[PDB]
Amino acid sequence: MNTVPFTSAPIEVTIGIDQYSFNVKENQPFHGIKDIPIGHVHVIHFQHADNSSMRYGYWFDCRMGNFYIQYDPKDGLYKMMEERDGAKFENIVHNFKERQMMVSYPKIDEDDTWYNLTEFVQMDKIRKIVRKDENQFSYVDSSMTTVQENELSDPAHSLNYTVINFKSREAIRPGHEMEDFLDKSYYLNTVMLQGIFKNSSNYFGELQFAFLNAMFFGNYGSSLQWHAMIELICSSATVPKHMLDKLDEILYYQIKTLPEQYSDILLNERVWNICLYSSFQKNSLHNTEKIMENKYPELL
Amino acid sequence: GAMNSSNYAELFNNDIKLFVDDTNVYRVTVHKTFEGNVATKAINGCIFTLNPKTGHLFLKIIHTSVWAGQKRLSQLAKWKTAEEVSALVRSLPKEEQPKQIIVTRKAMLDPLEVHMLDFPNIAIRPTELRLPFSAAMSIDKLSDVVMKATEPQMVLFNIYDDWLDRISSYTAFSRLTLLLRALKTNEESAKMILLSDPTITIKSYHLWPSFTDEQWITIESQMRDLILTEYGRKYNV
Ligand SMILES: N#C[C@H](c1ccc(Br)cc1)N1CCNCC1
Repeated sequence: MNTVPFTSAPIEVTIGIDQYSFNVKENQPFHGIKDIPIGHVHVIHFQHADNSSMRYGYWFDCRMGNFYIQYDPKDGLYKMMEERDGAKFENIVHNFKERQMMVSYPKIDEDDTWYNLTEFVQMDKIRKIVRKDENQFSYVDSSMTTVQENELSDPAHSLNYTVINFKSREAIRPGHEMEDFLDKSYYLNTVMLQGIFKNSSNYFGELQFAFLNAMFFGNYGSSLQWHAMIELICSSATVPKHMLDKLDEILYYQIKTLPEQYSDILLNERVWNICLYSSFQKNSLHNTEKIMENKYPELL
Repeated sequence: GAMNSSNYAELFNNDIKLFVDDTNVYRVTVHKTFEGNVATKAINGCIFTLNPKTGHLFLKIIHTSVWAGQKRLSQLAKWKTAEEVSALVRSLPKEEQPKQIIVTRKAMLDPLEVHMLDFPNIAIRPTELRLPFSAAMSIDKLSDVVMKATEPQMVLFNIYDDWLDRISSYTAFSRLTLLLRALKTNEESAKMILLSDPTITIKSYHLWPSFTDEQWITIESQMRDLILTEYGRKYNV
């Protein structure tokens, strides 16, 4: 179990660590988060009390280095940093825990929620979507645009998700216009899975990272990416049985975790009604359809 | 975006454009079977593709053989329309290719956009107008070529005959829609109006009779009366 210490907390802020969150008051004696489970990616995120505009946060993996948070009063935010001096780091962390000014990552032992939301998410792939190679953690915020959003403006601060476009030459083979547009199996299995993602775990991992970006920072681009990846599967007549079964688990836990009050904006009515009730795969997402009908019957 | 009464003169500027109407592509007769069930029998159809500025009509005849052993024909028909339109565009020299294609029904937009992905600079557009292009199979010479065809076939016409020699493309277009609207609302009455006078003939290379300016005004008035009339007969007014 690992630790992300904080130098201090000079401004009042709501702090999130994965699906958990807590308030820190201005200059409260807060010095970070302990007992973070090793083996998963994590995200630590922030919303200032004074300006709820711009949620922001860092994706990270404690196996990849010693990371800490320090407020920057010039740039006005809590910044993730890496300590290369491993000795100095252990030294600082032990003092703060002895003085007990750290919150403990609050993992209930029956709870596999975080795992199931990040099963396929790999820090190496995150860093390819969020390009900033001098750091081993990745910054995201609410206003970052995707590579396709700029196609339709700063390329350095973009989310480089895999562009999916159902009305693109990539998606449509000359001579199968009707066939490939009504049954996207070619685009799913050959273009994206075999061509771009190589396997279904990488696809799913981008799918999961889009959803988390969408829910944790209200990143529209991520929401669009998450819905497109679902829709491409649901609209493909020919999908491996094992991807369908896993898709149903993935979405189930995503639907389960979503804030009830945010559902009206984070769930696209057209995509879900199509995926659950019209698409080739309308019969194939049993868990996902049961939770959506019992929790969000309005949207349908 | 879409095409309505507010950007109407756009049809007649010098940007090449075509209307596409798919209503007559897939046509059937419905009949009882020996066992007392109902079956359809397809009959030949046509894509109605029109340059509203020149009157050039690219009538692609849809032969019933193109449906043999196909399922979900009403859907295929939209994709077969798109494919024939896209083929037509590709057959034309670049400087004759349309800058826009306007579809009379919105269900054509996606089939056409997908077929025209090679032509990203051709705008595919819908329209809010209720255009009477479906009545095109009420033009005798057009219905005749369709019904006689024994194989796929493209036939070129000018749907304004020689009108542009005397009137503008706006007026010519307005005349055509008034004619086609009248044919759609009461075909018999419409045709009786156009042909009651044996002395006014239809030239071999034309679709409509050879009216004088004065005669066209009379005719145009009579089609307006017919369309207002049938609106009373229909609604009781
Ligand atoms: N309110 C809201 C929604 C929204 C916001 C965040 C996410 Br994630 C999904 C949809 N959008 C309003 C108009 N464009 C901006 C965003």
